[PDB]
Amino acid sequence: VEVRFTKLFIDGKFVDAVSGKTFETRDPRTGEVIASIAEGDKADVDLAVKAAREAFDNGPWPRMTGYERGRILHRFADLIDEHVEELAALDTVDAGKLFAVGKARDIPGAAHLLRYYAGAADKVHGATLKMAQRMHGYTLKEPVGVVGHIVPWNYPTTMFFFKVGPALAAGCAVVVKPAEQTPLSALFYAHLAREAGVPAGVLNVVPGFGPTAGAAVAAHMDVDKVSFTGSTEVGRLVMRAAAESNLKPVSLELGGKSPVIVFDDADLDMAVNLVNFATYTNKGEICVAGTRIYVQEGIYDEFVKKAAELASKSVVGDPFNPSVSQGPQVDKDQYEKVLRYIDIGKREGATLVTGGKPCGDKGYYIEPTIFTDVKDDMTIAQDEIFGPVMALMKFKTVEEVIQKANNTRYGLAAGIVTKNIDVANTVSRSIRAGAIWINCYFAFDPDAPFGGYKMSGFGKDMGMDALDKYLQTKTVVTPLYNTPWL
Amino acid sequence: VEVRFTKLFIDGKFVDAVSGKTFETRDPRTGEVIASIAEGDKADVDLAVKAAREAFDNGPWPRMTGYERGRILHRFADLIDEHVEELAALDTVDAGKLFAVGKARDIPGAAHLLRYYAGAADKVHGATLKMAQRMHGYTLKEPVGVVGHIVPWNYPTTMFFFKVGPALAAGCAVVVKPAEQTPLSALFYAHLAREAGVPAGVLNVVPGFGPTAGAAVAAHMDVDKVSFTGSTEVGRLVMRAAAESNLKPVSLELGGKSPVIVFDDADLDMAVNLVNFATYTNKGEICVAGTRIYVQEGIYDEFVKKAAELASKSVVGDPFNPSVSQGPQVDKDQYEKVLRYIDIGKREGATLVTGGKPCGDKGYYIEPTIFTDVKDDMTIAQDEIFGPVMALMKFKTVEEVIQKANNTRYGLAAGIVTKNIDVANTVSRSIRAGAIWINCYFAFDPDAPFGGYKMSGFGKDMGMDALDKYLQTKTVVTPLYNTPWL
Amino acid sequence: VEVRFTKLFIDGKFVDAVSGKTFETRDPRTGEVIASIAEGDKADVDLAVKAAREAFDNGPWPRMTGYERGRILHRFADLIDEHVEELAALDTVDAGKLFAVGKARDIPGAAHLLRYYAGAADKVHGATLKMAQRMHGYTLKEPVGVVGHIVPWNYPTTMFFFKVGPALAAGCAVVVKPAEQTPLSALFYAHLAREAGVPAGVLNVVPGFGPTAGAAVAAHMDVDKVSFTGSTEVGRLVMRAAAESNLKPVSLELGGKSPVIVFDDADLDMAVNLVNFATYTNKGEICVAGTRIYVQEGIYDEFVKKAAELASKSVVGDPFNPSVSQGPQVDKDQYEKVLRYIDIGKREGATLVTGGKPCGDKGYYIEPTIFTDVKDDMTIAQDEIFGPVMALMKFKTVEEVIQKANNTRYGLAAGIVTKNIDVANTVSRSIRAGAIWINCYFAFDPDAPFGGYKMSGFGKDMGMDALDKYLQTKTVVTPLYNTPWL
Amino acid sequence: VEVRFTKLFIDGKFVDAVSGKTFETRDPRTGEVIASIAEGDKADVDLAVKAAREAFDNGPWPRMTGYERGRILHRFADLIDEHVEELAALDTVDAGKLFAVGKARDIPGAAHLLRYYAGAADKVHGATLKMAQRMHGYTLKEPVGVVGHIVPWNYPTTMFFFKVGPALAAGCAVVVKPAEQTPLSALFYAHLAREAGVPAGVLNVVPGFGPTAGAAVAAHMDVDKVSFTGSTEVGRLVMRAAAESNLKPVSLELGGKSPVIVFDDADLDMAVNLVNFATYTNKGEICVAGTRIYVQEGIYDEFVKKAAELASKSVVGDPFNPSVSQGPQVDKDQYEKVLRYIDIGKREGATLVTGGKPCGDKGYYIEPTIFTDVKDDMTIAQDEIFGPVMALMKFKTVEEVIQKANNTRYGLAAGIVTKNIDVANTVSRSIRAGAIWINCYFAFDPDAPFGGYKMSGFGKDMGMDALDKYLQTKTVVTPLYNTPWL
Ligand SMILES: NC(=O)c1ccc[n+]([C@@H]2O[C@H](COP(=O)([O-])OP(=O)(O)OC[C@H]3O[C@@H](n4cnc5c(N)ncnc54)[C@H](O)[C@@H]3O)[C@@H](O)[C@H]2O)c1
Ligand SMILES: NC(=O)c1ccc[n+]([C@@H]2O[C@H](COP(=O)([O-])OP(=O)(O)OC[C@H]3O[C@@H](n4cnc5c(N)ncnc54)[C@H](O)[C@@H]3O)[C@@H](O)[C@H]2O)c1
Ligand SMILES: [Ca+2]
Ligand SMILES: [Ca+2]
Ligand code: NA
Ligand code: NA
Ligand code: NA
Ligand code: NA
Repeated sequence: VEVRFTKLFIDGKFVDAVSGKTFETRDPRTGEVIASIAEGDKADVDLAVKAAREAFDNGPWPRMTGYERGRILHRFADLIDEHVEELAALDTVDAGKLFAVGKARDIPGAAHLLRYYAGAADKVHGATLKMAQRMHGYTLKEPVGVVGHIVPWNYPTTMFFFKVGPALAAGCAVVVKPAEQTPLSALFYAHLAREAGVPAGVLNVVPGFGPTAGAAVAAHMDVDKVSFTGSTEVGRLVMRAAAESNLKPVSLELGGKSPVIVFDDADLDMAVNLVNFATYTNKGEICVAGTRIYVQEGIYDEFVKKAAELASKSVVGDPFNPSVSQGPQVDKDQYEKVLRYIDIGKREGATLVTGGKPCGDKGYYIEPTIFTDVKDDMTIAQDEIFGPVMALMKFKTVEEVIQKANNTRYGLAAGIVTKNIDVANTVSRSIRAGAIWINCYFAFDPDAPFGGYKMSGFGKDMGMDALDKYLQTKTVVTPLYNTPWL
Repeated sequence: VEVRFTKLFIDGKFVDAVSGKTFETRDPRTGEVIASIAEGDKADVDLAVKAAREAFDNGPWPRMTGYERGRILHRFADLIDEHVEELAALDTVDAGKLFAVGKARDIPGAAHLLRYYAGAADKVHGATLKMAQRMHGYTLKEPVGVVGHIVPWNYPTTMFFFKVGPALAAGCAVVVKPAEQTPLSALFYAHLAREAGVPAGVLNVVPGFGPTAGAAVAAHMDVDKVSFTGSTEVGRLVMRAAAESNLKPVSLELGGKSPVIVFDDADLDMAVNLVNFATYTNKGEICVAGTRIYVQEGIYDEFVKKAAELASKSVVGDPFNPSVSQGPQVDKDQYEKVLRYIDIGKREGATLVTGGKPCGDKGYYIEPTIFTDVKDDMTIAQDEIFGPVMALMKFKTVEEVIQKANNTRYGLAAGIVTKNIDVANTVSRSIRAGAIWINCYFAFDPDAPFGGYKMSGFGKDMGMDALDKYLQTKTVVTPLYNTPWL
Repeated sequence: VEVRFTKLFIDGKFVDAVSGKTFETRDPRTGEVIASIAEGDKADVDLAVKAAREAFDNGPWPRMTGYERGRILHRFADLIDEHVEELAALDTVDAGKLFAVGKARDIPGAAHLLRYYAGAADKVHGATLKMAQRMHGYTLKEPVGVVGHIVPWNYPTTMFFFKVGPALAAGCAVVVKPAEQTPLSALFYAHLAREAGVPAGVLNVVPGFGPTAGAAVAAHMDVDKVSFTGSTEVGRLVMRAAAESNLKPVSLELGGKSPVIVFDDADLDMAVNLVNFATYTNKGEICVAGTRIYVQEGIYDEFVKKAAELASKSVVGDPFNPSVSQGPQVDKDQYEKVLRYIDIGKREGATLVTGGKPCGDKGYYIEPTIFTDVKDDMTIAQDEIFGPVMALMKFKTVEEVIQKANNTRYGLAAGIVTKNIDVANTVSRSIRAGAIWINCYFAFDPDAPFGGYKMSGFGKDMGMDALDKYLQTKTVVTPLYNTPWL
Repeated sequence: VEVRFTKLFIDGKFVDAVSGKTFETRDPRTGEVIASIAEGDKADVDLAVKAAREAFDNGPWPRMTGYERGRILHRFADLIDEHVEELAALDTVDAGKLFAVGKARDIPGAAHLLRYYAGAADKVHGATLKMAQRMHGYTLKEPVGVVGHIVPWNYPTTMFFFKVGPALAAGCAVVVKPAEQTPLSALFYAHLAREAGVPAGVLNVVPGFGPTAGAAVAAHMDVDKVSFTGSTEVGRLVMRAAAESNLKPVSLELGGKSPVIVFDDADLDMAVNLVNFATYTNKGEICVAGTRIYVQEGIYDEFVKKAAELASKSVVGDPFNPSVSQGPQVDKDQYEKVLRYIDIGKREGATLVTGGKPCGDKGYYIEPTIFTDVKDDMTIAQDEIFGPVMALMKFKTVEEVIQKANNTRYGLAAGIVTKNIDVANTVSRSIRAGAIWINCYFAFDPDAPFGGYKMSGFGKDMGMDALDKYLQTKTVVTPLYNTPWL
């Protein structure tokens, strides 16, 4: 895989870091260096924010009609689609993601999401109000201004567009800080945005480390809003940094411990295939991965046997190979962390059914893992592993499983497998999670808002809701004289 | 039962008709005269429209804030609740409706629907637009003006408020023409509206005949909008009258031939009790009555036996008696029409399972009727009977029953009885009817819009949609100069 | 100008009329025959409705996701943009419209409007309701089905897309009946729709006469909705035809008698230039043309003199010539009708200031006309002329001008020229017209709903409102069990 | 004035603090002790949160229909209205607020705002989505859960209801921590809520100090959301406390430095009376007080003379006296802080036009103060004083004044005084503040959202927006089978 975009993207230009420093990105297949990327720090973020400030305050982008920003975003989406193979290859080498899924789903899904916001750009509405005095009131929806985005490594393309798509459609100027593990595709997008007609300073990309570049975005006095996706720990630092700088609003997606509930009436093969998909997609490196599987007692035993057969059949290997179902973990730290959690599961008394060990000659490959006899307060039942590890459990009643599903500090997503309308309605309304997937999984859609409850964070990505977070509501009021109606 | 309100209500006053004429209202229990009511004609409608015109053009009502119209409507709703016994008694003697249901459901349901619109009155919003030019655009929601309402006899109170509630909340002045069979409660409401603080000319009630008073409302040159509920035939006359007068928009609720579909997986006792409820409530005198019952072959035989037991045991008699489940038909014409359809049913080859004959010494009482071996092309399977008559049929497949459900001129409502989520979703999306009731029936709610497809008419009653039909949308646009965002 | 599309477009094919008959389209520049077009009658409309019925009931179009219908409409909009010169030329020869305006505004404005609906296609929302019982209620937005569009000759492209854009985005199948005077561009669009991927039977175009083909669409038993733009007289026949056939809902845009109000604080040159634009654009052949000009007494005299100078400077001639400001009237009937109205103005005592006579050797050219000393009840002050004729009047007070502006049976649009915020708010809220243009004119926008009050008709074209008229609202309700919240 | 409610209100009961401790509330008119109030600390907040948790998790309140919560809130609003004199008297003695304004505006305005949310309770809607797959998606609006409210002393009643009204309407259980300076009316409301039928644990009121009780609410592990109104400094502490506890979302109203811009074309007497009203209402103790007055050069000199006349004649004294226009500052700290800013104003070179000194024998009375020759970089032009102090300045151009208006850390509200439509539109769109009041001031309305930009905070109080912050959006998705439309 070739890398042509390695510098920072500030003010419509690819530039080196002020320090002249570079950091390395590694391929999880081998641990070998892919490329050396310019290492942005506080000085580079300051330059990107100044570029974003100039583009918003005096530049053409927010002054454009919504229709003309949409036309530019539609051209940007078309360019993504023409570089689909190169973009998927970049994400496969940077993050260990399956190339076939990158081409078929991930990269076109990003272009599709950017089309959704491009189509929303000329349809943004405020309200005309109903005053309880002889006055005319209305609200204006205005771009927030300079927005700072801090993004993780698991879905580099997807996360980039969840943030960039709605913010740019709203008329904002952005500074994106991609994960140190995955800076590649974000620099390619900065190049495509420029080609599409996105003006200089509207999209700034500052690759670099978290406590340096990432913290500089969160603490910036001239950034109006920050949207952050990543760990619960860093989410606390981002929220604190906003409080101690300029009181900028913040939106956070902090991961979860997603339960999947399988009832007695489920089709066994469908439910096994669905749970396998929920747990092992992207080597378990997803904020919404099925992690706690609750299977009703009537089908429990047959489910365990089928889940074990299917997991052990999974082809683990080179993500570029189309016969491969599971690639390596992102890097060494993640790989080692998943191994520690697997050891924890064994140490606390859970039963290892399949996997639970690394595989292959080289690379960060871990066997799809199933633990049974998992108790609700166990570490593997409470902590986000972010790896190919399932906690398989049994339940008797609906009331009992609702309590189990909600026995977590998280609340991002949940899966329900049942044919009964009443069970589906009772369970979906009772689980404290932002997204409920009934007889499907990872049912993300550009039109559907996505965001957590509890420690999964707050604010939405996707849907019209995401567009609304990059718009301020301004109330304007004037008295009325001789009105024939009120 | 005593009648104290017998005159027309025009310009905040109870007045006699210009002609001095009166018509009689009869008790369906005996055919006896209840009271003599002032008979409004074209001259009285002209006086009511002039009163409504003055109240809208120069009066305080549309000039009030939404909050202050809401406070008056809240007072109006409270007054309804304090006169529940008297109001229910009036609708029983006038329409042959059950007194216990009047007190428990019908009359408080009207006060409740009035509170829903009172609460919407101060929350009406238009939009601020997203112009594709350097312009500021917005929409204003203004009261339509003078509204004419033509209502039927089946739910006198309910129909009155479906129309009056949203129109008064919006700031309109109304002219109500109640059915000749049921003018009583509408005059009591005109008295309560005045007591609540509804200004003179805002709510006018002109009891009288259809081709005289009703036609005068539909054809009026100074009525801005008309809402009609009743027969398909008259609906054609109302729509035509609007076209040949001032091109006022209309909304029409024209009744239906509602199917109820019972699948193999339903709880038989629940399904039987639900269908019995759907077919026989208010002696079948409902636009949404369950008329065509489709029962899947696996449970068909047991369903027929159980449906016949419930229909045959049903207590037919005095609607004032709390042990009575079914009162008399509204009047002689309706009673005779139901009897003609029962006779056509027999002559066309259907099987009479139960009823199919009048009962009692006096009054317009008809036995709950079940016909089996009903073919889709039969008159009783195609025409609205508006009586206690069920057409009970069998089906094998989902695809077959979707076609059967849609094999009608109408599209008002449909019932589905199944526990399976997928069947419920497939069937509900496939039936061309405005309201789909899954595992329930008559699930009307102030927040839920109600209106037909096909020959059942167009426009909505109930929900925020009903409020929207009494508001005009006015687009206002001005250029913008030196805007820092667009 | 070359004509390559002359046949009917039924079921994705260009076909001759069942009768084999053809009618001629003439060029208003000469009165010479442009082309012979297949003459559709009741038999051809029946074939188009059957094609539309098959495409909706069993075809892929409504089964597509909103996103995929949008992608097809975006391709359709791109194709319009690449045939901009040919399309403008067709509209110039068929309707006598300025070629420079066709290329710069009319044709790209249509492609732009189709992009607006393409972008709305994947964002259509219903509601989840707030039930006052232990129930879950929601609304579904479903395509209405087979839609019939009857369109006038004044803006052939614009009118076509106002109707087709939202109906196709919603998932409907259409039968368009273009005006006999302007069938050309509509057949070119049918060809472009097919090229874009619009499936067979989704867009049917039946050129032909009004009482034959047009009446056949309005009276069709299998058309679910009709949208009509044209004369008040025909609007009555369309509404009546719906009432006497299947009770299909109807939306009507019936023309107007638009007032423009100029206050004492207006910039004289700006207001004169604005009024000149409002009155004479498209030779006065617009439903929203400035027809009644009210100028405040303080500036009245200077306004008349300036309006006369400017009108007499107007270059009347060949619409293909870029130096020409005003083309010929559509045809002989329109030309003669405008001349009769000019004679009426003189006959009833109005003062002819400029024009009021035909000009040139050949073609249907009429001089821009100004009448002063126009009284409010005069025929030229009350009737839609649809020609280059201004009724210039004086007023003293705001209260007086509000009454004058509303002294009409129409209510489509109005213009206000003032710098004062309070006058603008009082006047805009008091004029009973669907569109208020403050210090601008013809401020149409894809995001702004457009539709009349009073005899201008009802229903909206443009904005999200237009999309809503091709969608039915279906209420679906189910009970809830053990819900932790309601 | 008598005080009957002095204890904490936890779990539907008036209880003493766990410690048995009490704190004193003083009358700003004398510095005299009014009453001794139970002093809530971390232990009492823990008991209130447990009561709120029980009421939400297992209690009837969120299980009620929206309509039934609305009926209780309507009863609650009626009770407020019957105790208006007593309620106003309590806020006068506690906050030094005018008694006449309490009775006429403040207390009935709270009952009115409570009616607005009661009316919204049965109308809360989510959406049915437009999926880009063969799936059915929808959103549910569910109560957030347990909500903590931290309120200031300036508008005790108003602030209480801005928070409590929408949160209770949404189905939440609340813990309110009123300001130590103003705990009185909040305990009276807790008593009225109970009387109205608000269930035990739904509304808890914990009077007490900020770093103790207030910090305990902000840092609570079982509080789902927090709303804070007060100083910027504490706002940082609240946001940080959320980040370091459970990552609960916050909303913050942090005050401002509101500019009022008077253009050359304003009616001088109207503009002067409006600015006087904006600056001195509630002795300048308002987050939206007019603080920086910018007057255009053409009228500057006459404005200063007229503003000084009105400020100097203003009746300062007993807030119980109806002839009094300005009461004392809340307490000693506020009084001393205003005096320090007056001294900084003089020391930094500003010109004292009037006031600038304390008045009277006893009480915290400060003379209405005007400073001229105020430069944009001065402390009195940059810091929120929260006192009767005006910074009166001159400007030449629109562009200049837009920059001056935005030369602040804050962005809460701004006033514009002009008759010109274009200046009003340009200026209103250009000022970075949440509320723009044109030719009026303090134009708050239950239907109008209110919230700041920049360092004034984020989130809205009032309008439907306030209701939305107490509702979670849950996305629910299921596949579809054999759908005839998508
Ligand atoms: N859809 C409904 O809710 C509903 C209700 C009652 C009756 N109906 C249908 O109608 C049958 C009974 O007929 P009906 O005479 O009672 O109904 P109808 O349609 O004649 O009467 C409904 C209302 O319209 C008025 N009306 C009658 N003729 C009119 C005219 N020419 N112009 C204007 N208004 C006119 C009536 O006075 C009454 O107020 C029933 O068997 C049933 O099929 C439907
Ligand atoms: N924005 C507003 O509406 C508003 C209102 C009142 C005061 N203020 C500002 O604050 C100044 C006065 O300061 P103040 O002490 O009265 O305001 P404050 O910010 O200290 O108090 C507001 C509320 O927060 C509570 N609080 C205080 N310290 C807390 C802490 N550590 N954690 C949690 N809650 C805590 C208080 O008890 C009170 O209920 C004024 O001069 C003005 O600038 C702003
Ligand atoms: Ca009749
Ligand atoms: Ca403090
Ligand atoms: Na990497
Ligand atoms: Na009767
Ligand atoms: Na022609
Ligand atoms: Na006090």
